[PDB]
Amino acid sequence: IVGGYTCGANTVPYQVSLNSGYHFCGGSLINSQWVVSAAHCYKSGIQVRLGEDNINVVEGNEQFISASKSIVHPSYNSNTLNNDIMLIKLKSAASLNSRVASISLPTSCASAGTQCLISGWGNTKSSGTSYPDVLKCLKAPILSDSSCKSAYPGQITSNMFCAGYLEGGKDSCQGDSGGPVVCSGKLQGIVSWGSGCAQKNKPGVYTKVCNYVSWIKQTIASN
Ligand SMILES: N=C(N)c1ccc(/C=N/OCC(=O)O)cc1
Ligand SMILES: [Ca+2]
Repeated sequence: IVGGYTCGANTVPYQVSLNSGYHFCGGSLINSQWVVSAAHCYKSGIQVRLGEDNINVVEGNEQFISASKSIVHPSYNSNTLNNDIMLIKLKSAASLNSRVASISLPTSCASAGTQCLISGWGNTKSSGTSYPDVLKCLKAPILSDSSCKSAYPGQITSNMFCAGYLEGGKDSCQGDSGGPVVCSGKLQGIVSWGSGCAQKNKPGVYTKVCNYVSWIKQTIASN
């Protein structure tokens, strides 16, 4: 997260870290057994880490649970990042408490102009590289579809939306991938892609979760 703020320990209790020997992506806990992340975060041997603040120190509130299965969206296209969404099932149910909690799926899509909360342990520099220890947060508005398409001509599908600041300086970044964009208490987006981070006229592009609720519900009901 570039140009954000320190969230505060366990204030984003649905935020997870995906670990394959190291943190590589974020995700969102949607019930005691399932995590929503980006399909571009797919790999084998995922351990889900819940209740994290400092990802490099065991602070006492963590739950580390191995993934039993990963389900990439059937229409995910890794070239265009269309349908950039994946479900991860935990080997055992998480214990839900104040520090580990699920985030609601949306019933309707979010509105242009709505300020959303984006979070992760990704790069905090727009140029250069610095990774934080503690969870970072950013408040950013959903942009109009026309401004989103103008920013990325020929690349924005109906399964994507832009959020952030066209002046640059504030954005999600590498290492935030798969993490939550929460708007009005619902998981509305997943950190997906963008040209660089926090660049002028290049806002963040996010998977449009409201398009996937049917697929999510059907998949969780059968796996
Ligand atoms: N909001 C952005 N500008 C943005 C969002 C997501 C990415 C994803 N990079 O994937 C590789 C990785 O996370 O290691 C890049 C830039
Ligand atoms: Ca920790």
